[PDB]
Order: sequence, then structure tokens, then C-alpha cells
Amino acid sequence: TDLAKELVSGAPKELITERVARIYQEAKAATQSGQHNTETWKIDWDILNKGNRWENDLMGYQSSSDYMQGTILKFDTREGAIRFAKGQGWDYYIQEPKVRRFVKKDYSANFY
Amino acid sequence: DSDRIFQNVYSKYGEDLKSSQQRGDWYKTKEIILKGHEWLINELKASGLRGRGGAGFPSGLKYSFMPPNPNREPQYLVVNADEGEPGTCKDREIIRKEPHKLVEGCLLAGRAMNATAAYIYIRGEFYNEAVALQTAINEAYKAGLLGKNACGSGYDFDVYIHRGMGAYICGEETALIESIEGKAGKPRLKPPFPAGVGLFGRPTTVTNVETVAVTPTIFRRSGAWFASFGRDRNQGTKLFCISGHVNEPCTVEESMSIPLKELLEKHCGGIKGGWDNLLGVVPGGSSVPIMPKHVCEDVLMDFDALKDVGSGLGTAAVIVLNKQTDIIRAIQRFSAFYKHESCGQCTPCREGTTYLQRMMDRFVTGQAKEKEIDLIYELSKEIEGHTICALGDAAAWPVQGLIKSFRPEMVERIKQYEAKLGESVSYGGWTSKGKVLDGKVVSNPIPHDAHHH
Amino acid sequence: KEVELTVDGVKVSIEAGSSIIQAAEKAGVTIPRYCYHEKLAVAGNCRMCLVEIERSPKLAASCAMPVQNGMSVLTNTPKIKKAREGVTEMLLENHPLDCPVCDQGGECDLQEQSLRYGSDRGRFHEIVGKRAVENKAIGPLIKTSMNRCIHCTRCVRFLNDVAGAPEFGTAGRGNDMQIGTYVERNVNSELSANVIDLCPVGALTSKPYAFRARPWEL
Amino acid sequence: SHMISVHRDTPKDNPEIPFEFTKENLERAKEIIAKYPPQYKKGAVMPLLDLGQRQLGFTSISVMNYVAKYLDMPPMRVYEVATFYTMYNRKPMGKYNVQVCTTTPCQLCGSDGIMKAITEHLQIRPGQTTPDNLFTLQEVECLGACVNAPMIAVNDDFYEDLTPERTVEILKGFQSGDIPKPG
Amino acid sequence: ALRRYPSGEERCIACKLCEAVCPAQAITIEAEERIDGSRRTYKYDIDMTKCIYCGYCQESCPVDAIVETPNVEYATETREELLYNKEKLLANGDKWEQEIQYALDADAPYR
Amino acid sequence: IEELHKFGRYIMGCLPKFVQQFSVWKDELVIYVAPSALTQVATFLKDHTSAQFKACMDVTAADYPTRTNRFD
Ligand SMILES: Cc1cc2nc3c(=O)[nH]c(=O)nc-3n(C[C@H](O)[C@H](O)[C@H](O)COP(=O)(O)O)c2cc1C
Ligand code: SF4
Ligand code: SF4
Ligand code: SF4
Ligand code: SF4
Ligand code: SF4
Ligand code: FES
Ligand code: FES
Ligand SMILES: [K+]
Repeated sequence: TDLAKELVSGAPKELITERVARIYQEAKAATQSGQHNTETWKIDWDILNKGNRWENDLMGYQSSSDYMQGTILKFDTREGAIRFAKGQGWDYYIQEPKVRRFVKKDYSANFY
Repeated sequence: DSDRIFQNVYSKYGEDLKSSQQRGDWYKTKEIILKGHEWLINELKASGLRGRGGAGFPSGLKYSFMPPNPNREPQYLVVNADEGEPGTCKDREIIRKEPHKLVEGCLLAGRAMNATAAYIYIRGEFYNEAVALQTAINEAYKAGLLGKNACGSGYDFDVYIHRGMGAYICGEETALIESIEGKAGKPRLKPPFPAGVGLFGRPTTVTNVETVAVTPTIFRRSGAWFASFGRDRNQGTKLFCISGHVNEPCTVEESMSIPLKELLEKHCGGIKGGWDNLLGVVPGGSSVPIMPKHVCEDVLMDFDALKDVGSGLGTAAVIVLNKQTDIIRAIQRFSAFYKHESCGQCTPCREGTTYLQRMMDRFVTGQAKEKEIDLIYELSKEIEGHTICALGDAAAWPVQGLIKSFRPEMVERIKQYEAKLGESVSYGGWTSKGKVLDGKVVSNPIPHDAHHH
Repeated sequence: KEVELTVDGVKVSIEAGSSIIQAAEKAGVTIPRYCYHEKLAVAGNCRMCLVEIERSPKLAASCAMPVQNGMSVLTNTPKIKKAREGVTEMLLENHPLDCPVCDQGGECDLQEQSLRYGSDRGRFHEIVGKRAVENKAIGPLIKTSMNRCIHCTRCVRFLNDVAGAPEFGTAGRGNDMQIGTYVERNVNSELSANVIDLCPVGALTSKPYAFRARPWEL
Repeated sequence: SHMISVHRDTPKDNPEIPFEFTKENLERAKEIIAKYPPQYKKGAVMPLLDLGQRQLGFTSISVMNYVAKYLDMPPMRVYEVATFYTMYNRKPMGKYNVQVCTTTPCQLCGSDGIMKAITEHLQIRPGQTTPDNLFTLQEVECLGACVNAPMIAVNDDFYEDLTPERTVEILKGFQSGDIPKPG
Repeated sequence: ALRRYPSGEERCIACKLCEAVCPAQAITIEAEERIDGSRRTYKYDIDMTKCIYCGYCQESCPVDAIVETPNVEYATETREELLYNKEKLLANGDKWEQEIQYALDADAPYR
Repeated sequence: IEELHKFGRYIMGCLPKFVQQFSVWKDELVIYVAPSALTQVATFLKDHTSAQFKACMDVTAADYPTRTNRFD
């Protein structure tokens, strides 16, 4: 836990001093009634304020310089995500998932 | 067997109030009302009366579910006075020929159910019956038989007439309430039940005309006499609407458990063309499946004897089919009926009835394959038991009845149809040359049977 | 007021009067649904949520059947698997083959639930064809392709109860029943566009967003 | 029947055409409402629509809006009721609505012949209207008069136990101006 | 190549199936409502230096809009010429339509 | 499946000190051991007459960042 495992991972120093990762649980999509994607905790990185995306003039391609733009880690528990982020010495913040309040729902309430 | 419940079934005694009293309709009305619902419920239970609307449910048992009404809260009673079902001609005659008999039954039944009002739901096609029934109701109001003082008794009771505008689905009890409340008239899901939450959010009971009209006699001639007719637990008399391939169709008031063969031969002449010319019989109504000739030879009119043979005694609507008839087209007509009469809220019957109608159209001409007989049978299974109301079940039995006992006759059409076309037909009615060009399917016989229009 | 019921051998406890589909979610059991939404009134017009009550000869719709104490609910028996395939086949009987040109493609509940619970093959070869429904015009925000509707009444329930706009309803009877406003008019509501999210199929879609993207790209 | 769930504005049927119950129907409508509890007055839509239909001739869009305003209800709620029931004619229709039952009990006793004879006499296919706006042929489901299976309906009147030669006489009576004996 | 209907209308409805299947992610598609309201693409790029010539886009196409011609003799002096846009792919479809019809008439039954 | 269950149980019985658990999937048997037990279990599975696994066909790893020990 306290071990600074980033000294041996080989990742560049910019992951620690310049990038911010978000630990979050995916919110339920408003267009679908499934909840499978909300059962896992994920880690992604905030975009670079400049150079995240720019248009290549030759073909209109989406050019980028962020090498972490397409990396999304998967975790089964919130504690596991925190332990891994702490182990790598990342600057992170946790977005607590919104919980749906339970309200009783019955067919009789359509008239009463 | 004379001295039945109904005596004016032939329009020979008048449709007035006085003749009804001379017929015994309004007799001892004060005493019966003051006997309390405890005795009325027990008599109905002890008379073995069962629901005449099609379900066949104990009338006495379904009246006790109504909660007591000590504070005179507005409970309701609804009379299912619309027919809807093809081949049924019972409710029309009771409303027309004996309008005052039903009105007397509503008050006596209402007293048992603790009902403060009665709503009669009659078809829009029965305008003459509704006008005649309204005339009887208004006379009973002036005579004091209806209102806040029912023949001196303190039981206040009102009667109203609500007219539908044409819907077979409105015959169902929950859909009937929706029509009265001013909605489309789609059946409700069973919980909460109409006994607890019904018309206007009040306790309610929905009963057939043939069930309410028998109540006055049961309260007078005792439940023992009514229970004497029929076999065990099928106790009572029944009005039978007989029509089709018969000599002289009519409506008779025989008793339960009477053999089908004797009933069609004792009166109504006989089968048109003799007994050897009988192809099939559809009792109860269009909902129940058909029965073949040999089965009908020993069929007793009961909610159980007809249940055993694979059929149902819904409304005693007996439809006779001689051998010189199109049996598949007759069943196809039933499928087209339920497609048009489907209210269309649940997925199964909104789609299944259309699915059955499309497949039955190719069967009547033979533009299908023999394996598709099992396909349409499977599609009917996907409808039963997956619907809010029973119209989905009622739309699958006629097709299954055709398959069960008349499958070889359906195969004959397919074999005959291939002779004319030469090459065999593929699934769905497609040939080896049929293709779509410029907005239409060409080079293929299309079954144009969707009522054209 | 809690009642201890059973869903596929799992103990559940919820408030009295809760629907079975609510107790199943609390127990971790997933039941397919089209017409049920946890913010709208209870409807039972889609029949996709059918479950088998332990001691009862009838299949109950879990979104409308109230919970009882001691009730044992089975949701994965072969009888229910038959019901899910049968209801799926009815839904896709008249549905147009529009997935490539339909904006709900990658986020369609009809696609995913037909894949998960329906059969892999269809049996509709009828030469008469499917039902065809004209497209209603209800303004510049909501794009209508009414061939794709499965008659689930999510839009009707939302616009009448939540949004408070009673100009949207169901007109017709049977297979000819059509969702819309009957007359030629628009939907006047500041929350009308939420009908696009609630519509599980491509019948109601965003008009500005039409054709411009697929959900897996975003 | 002819089931259309969409209204299209026409000079004959459009919301601009004013409609209002006559002073005779204004009073009779009030009795209808009195047959329902005051807090459930919305249950009187069905009788009010038929009251307007008989007065005007058919269930126009002006009648549906008039009933909606009369009962303090959204117009769409009245639209749902009018389009769900087949006896609400959402088109001008003729003087006499010819309703021929084609169900199995009526089909056995030769209801097909009844339809054939009428089609070649009035020269209008089912669902059409005679040029003089006098007749209207309509295919209808069971009407309950199945014991007398060869049965037809004209407006509000039934006609049972018919033959192809008898149906022409009934049409001839209405064409001439004489009411045939119903039975 | 991008193919047309016999009336000249483009077959592709910008359904973006080929872009999703493409193992090398060699296809870039941008789409919107056409001027007349049709669902059409206005940008269809294929990186021939990135494609692995695997046929997944042809298999996934619901309208047979994107196909692979039997052509192989199109080596180019510069790598820029191997960046096909919609104009290049549509021109290829017009140029090679007859040869594509040969292959389709013999291979479609096996698909 | 049944034969591998019996053989997998025989290894745990022979090495209760090292074999944490075993699993069987169709025709594949997996033995789960601690890092301090790898040498002993591999030596047993190589030299025992009933289990002569002389060939080590593959050595690989998989990353599971969720767990305290990332790699299997
Ligand atoms: C689709 C459908 C149509 C029905 N039509 C009628 C009808 O026309 N007359 C009737 O008495 N019951 C009809 N029923 C049955 C009623 O729902 C109910 O069983 C009956 O009205 C109760 O009255 P009872 O106690 O006399 O049986 C119908 C049921 C269904 C599903
Ligand atoms: S089964 Fe058919 S008729 Fe009955 S409620 Fe459902 S959709 Fe309506
Ligand atoms: S709504 Fe779903 S199933 Fe229907 S066409 Fe669109 S993506 Fe396909
Ligand atoms: S349009 Fe969409 S939301 Fe409305 S009933 Fe149809 S499927 Fe449901
Ligand atoms: S053939 Fe080329 S462009 Fe097509 S899917 Fe395969 S790699 Fe992508
Ligand atoms: S798969 Fe075919 S139709 Fe779909 S986007 Fe690609 S080329 Fe267009
Ligand atoms: S989700 Fe329960 S019937 Fe639709
Ligand atoms: S079947 Fe024609 S009136 Fe009943
Ligand atoms: K949608």
C-alpha cells in the first residue's frame, strides 16, 4: 500500500505530476433499462486541456497526443480501484455513484 | 317440462308491467327485500346457480365477496346486458320480451350485494331493446318499485342504462367498467379486483342478464327446485340459442345436462340433411373449439361434461354445421372476428390474432404447406395464458379445434391447391417466381382477403 | 410492513404492495421488460415480464402483481423461457427491418432483449406483409417512425402524468391502433423531448440528432 | 370495418365548422349527466357523442371538440373514445346505414348471397356511398340476431330472416320512400 | 469501391456497420440528413495503408454498398494516393461496377 | 470431469501443506498454490510416478489490478 510502485512500473513521470484520473461507477444510460454496466468500477483520465483532439487537415482525422485517451481500467470493487490508484501514486478523485431511491409501485395506485 | 323461468319467450303475453305482475314478476317484493342478504346469499348458494356470462362461476360465491355496507356507501351492480358473442341470442329476448323480469332481478340481487345503484350495459345495436327496457324502468320508478322507497322498504336502489357503441371486448367485466367511466374500454389487470376497486373506485359486481333474471324465481320457488335440474353441481335451467344448419332455428328453455343429440332432435326439427350430414357443432359460442360428429352423439349440456370433451358451455350458443359447408372458412371467420374485436393493448392478442388471421386466409385457399399446420398451432399456444383478458384465449381455441379434429380436411385443401398451381407453395404463400417489383409482389397469387375496402 | 418472499431461491424483503419486478431487482434477478418504467404508472400491455407464481396455474405480470408474504417466485423455468420467446416473436412480427437506417440501433432495448431472451430465428414469411403506419408530425424536436412502435404507452403515460400534456394518446382499436395526437398538431411541453429517451425503440427519436452518430462511437 | 386512426381536415369535416347542441338537445344532455356521479361526469362522453351524431348526422371533429369543452376534458380523451367504437361514424355517411353481418352463424344461412344481391343493385361496393347520399353499405360483425341468421340492419332498425329477393324489396322501399316492415 | 443502385442512388445509408467491424479501424464515416432528407454520408474514408483487406466491411454491409473489387494493380507513387475518400470510392464503384456484378452473381448464393 | 476431480483431490491429499485449492473445467485441471509452494508442487508433479509431467509447455501471466496481488 505505502510502497511507491511507480518507481518500477516504467510509466512516464507525467502520469503523476500532470494527469488526473477519475475513479467512478458508470451511470445508467437514459435510453436503456439495463444496469449491467453499472456493476463495475472504472478508472479513466481527464482530457488534456490542449491537444486532446485536433483535426488533421489532410483527411479530417481526429489527431491526438494523449496516450491515455483510450485507456479505461475495470475494477470489481471500489476498494480495489483506490488501492491500485494509491499504489501507482496517481492523482485521482472519486465520483460517488448516484443511488436510486426506492418507491413502492403497484397497479392499484393507478386509481388510488 | 312446462312452467320454466321465462314464459314470454315467444311474444304472446305482452311486454307491459301489469302482465308481468299477472305473470308473477313483482310478487312479495317487500318481504324478499326485508329478508336480509344473509338469506339471499344462502339461497343462491343452495340453488347451485352458476354464471351464465360464459365463465361458469358460482353466482352465490361471487356475491359474498362484496363488503358489507352499513353506512350506505355507494356500491354498484352492473348487468352485462350486451351479447357480442356470435351465435348468442339470449340476452336480447330477455330485455325485449320480458323487460320487467330483469328489473325485478336487479333490485333483489342488489339487496344481496348491498348495491345502491344498478347500471345496465346494452349494445348500441339493441336500440329498440334499450328503449323498451327504459320504458319498463321508468314505469317501475313511477310505480315505486325503484327509488329510495322500494315497496315500503328502506333499501334505496336506482337503475340506469348505459349504451355501448359496438365492442365485443366491452362484454368483459373490467372493460365494461372502463366504458361506463368514460374511457376507451380496455380490460384492467385483475388485481385489484372489481369487488374491492371497481366502478368509480367502488365495490362492484358484473353479472349476465340470464343470471340476474333467474334470481327472483330462486328467491320464491326455493333453491331446492332450481337445484333439482341437471347433474351434480350443474344445477339449474338454461336458455339455448340454436342456429345454423338446422331445420327451424329457435330459442328454447330446456334444463342443464340435456343430451346434445336429443336437444337438436326433440325440437328445432333436426339436422338439415339428416344426422349423417352433420359435420360439426360449436356449443357455447365462437370462443370454444368445435366438436366432431361422433363426440356430439353423447354430449350433455354442462359446464363439466362439455369441459371433459374438450369444449366449453359459454353462452349455450349452439352452431350446427352440416357436411355441405366450408368448415375452414367458418373457422377463418372466427379468427377474423377476434382480430377485428381485439382491443389491442396486450402484445399477444394484438399481434397473434393478426398472425392467426393471415395464416387462416392461406388455409382457406390452400396456399400453404402441411408443416405450417403445426406452426399455426404453436402460435396459438403463445397467445393463451399471456394476456390481460380472456379474448386472447378465445381467439386460439377455434383454430385449435379445427386442427384437433379436422386436420385431414385442412391437408386436402393444400393437396388440391398444388394441382391448380402445379408447383408446390413455399412458406408464407410464396412461389418459385414470386418477387417484389415497383411496390408490389408480382408473379405470385396473393391472398387478397383482408376485407378489401 | 416488510414481506419475506422468494425469487429463484433468494430471500427478499420490500414494502407491502411492491411489485414483483421491484422485488426481483432488489434480489439481483433480472426480468425483461418493455412497458415498465420505474417513474411511470403501472401498465401490463407488453407481457414481457411474465413470471410463474409457485402455487398458481396462471402466469402473472411481475410489474403489476403485488407482493405477498411467503410468495415464491420463479423467473427462469422453461415455461417462462417459452413465454419470453413467444412474446418476442409477436413484437417482431410486424416490426420493420429498419435497424441499419434507425437511430436506436446500438442502444435498442428491443434488439438487446430479443437477442437475450428471444429466439435466434424468425418464422414470419407471410406474403401479405407487415403493418404499415404513416408518420405523425408533432413538431421539429421529435422525429416519428411509427412502424417501429411496439405499443408500450411509455410516451402516453409520461406526457399525461409527468409532463402534464394531454394532447398525446392512443387512437384506434386492435392492430389499427396508432400512437399520436389523432389531429395534425404538435406536442406542447417543455419536457416533451424526454419521450425520446423513454421510447425503447426508434419510433420516437431526436430530429436534430437524426442519422449523425451511433452510440458506440460516442 | 373501415378503421382509420388519423383525422385529415376536409371542408365537410374540420374544426372550424361551428357545432352546438340545439335547445332540445341542450336539455336532454343535462339528464344524461345526472345519470353519473358529479365527480365522475367524464363517463357521459359516450351518450353525448351519439347525441351529437344523431343531431348532425355523423361524429365530426367539431362534435368531439364540443363534447370535450362541454365536459371539461382534453380533446384527445374524446378522440380516444370516438375512434375506439365502430358505431361512431367519422365521415358524413348516408341516410340509411346498411349493416350486413358476415359472421359464421349468419354466413351458414347464406349471408353471402345477401351481400351479392345488394352490391349489384345499389352499384356500390361495401364501404361506399350512393351518389345521392341516400345509402351506405357496411360490412359488420355479429349483431346478436343469429337465430334468424339472414339478418340485416338499416340505421337503427333490424331486418331478420331475409332472402336475396327480399333484400331488394327493402332497398326499393327506402329508395321509393316507404318504410318496410321490420321483423 | 462504393456501389450504386441501378437508378444511380448510392446504396450506403451511412449505417456505420463497416466502421464498427473493421479490425484495423481503417474506415472513417461522418453522416447527417441529406438536403432532401435521405440518410446519407458526406464523408467516407478508407486508409488503404491501414486496411488488412479482410472483407469484414463487405460482409457487414446490409445493402452491399461497400465491396472489394478483384483489382490489385493500383500501386501508387505517394502514400497520400492510398487515402481514399468518398469521391475515390464512388468513382471506383462506377469504374468497376461490371466486374463486381460478375463476382456477386456467382458468390451471392453462398452468402 | 470425474477422473480429474479424483486426481486433483489426490494431489491435495498428498500435499495439504501447499495446495490451496483445485478446480476442474471439462478436461482441464487447475492447481492453486502460493508462491512459496510453487517449487514443491512442480517438483512433485514432475517426479511422482502417477504424475510424470516432464514437459512445461507454457509459462504465462495475467493482470488483475483489482486484487491485492495483480498477477496470476
Ligand atoms: C372478450 C370477452 C367478451 C365477453 N362478453 C360477455 C357478454 O357479452 N355477456 C356476458 O354476460 N359476459 C361476457 N364475458 C364474460 C364476463 O367478463 C363475465 O364473465 C360475466 O359478465 C360475469 O357475469 P356472470 O356472473 O353471469 O358469469 C366476456 C369475456 C370476455 C373476455
Ligand atoms: S387480450 Fe387483447 S382484447 Fe384482451 S385486454 Fe389484451 S389486447 Fe385487449
Ligand atoms: S427500434 Fe430497434 S429493432 Fe426496431 S429497427 Fe430500430 S434498432 Fe432495429
Ligand atoms: S412510441 Fe415508443 S414510448 Fe410510445 S408506446 Fe410506442 S414504443 Fe412506447
Ligand atoms: S477489408 Fe479492410 S476496410 Fe474492410 S473491415 Fe477488413 S480491414 Fe477494415
Ligand atoms: S456497412 Fe454498408 S450501409 Fe453500413 S455504413 Fe458501411 S457501407 Fe454504408
Ligand atoms: S413489463 Fe410487465 S407487462 Fe410490460
Ligand atoms: S352471427 Fe350474425 S347477428 Fe350474430
Ligand atoms: K427512442
